[PDB]
Parts: sequence; structure tokens; C-alpha cells
Amino acid sequence: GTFTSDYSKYLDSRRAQDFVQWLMN
Repeated sequence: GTFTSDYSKYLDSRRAQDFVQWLMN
């Protein structure tokens, strides 16, 4: 559980990047 918050933030950034690319195409 040591890396979960740090990873959750990275996953957040990825899902937002996925959203943005979808919105641009």
C-alpha cells in the first residue's frame, strides 16, 4: 500500500489524458 496514492495520481493523469485525446479527435 506504500505506492498506492502516488500511483492513483498517475492513473488520474492517464485517464484525464485519455479523456482529452478522445475530446480532440
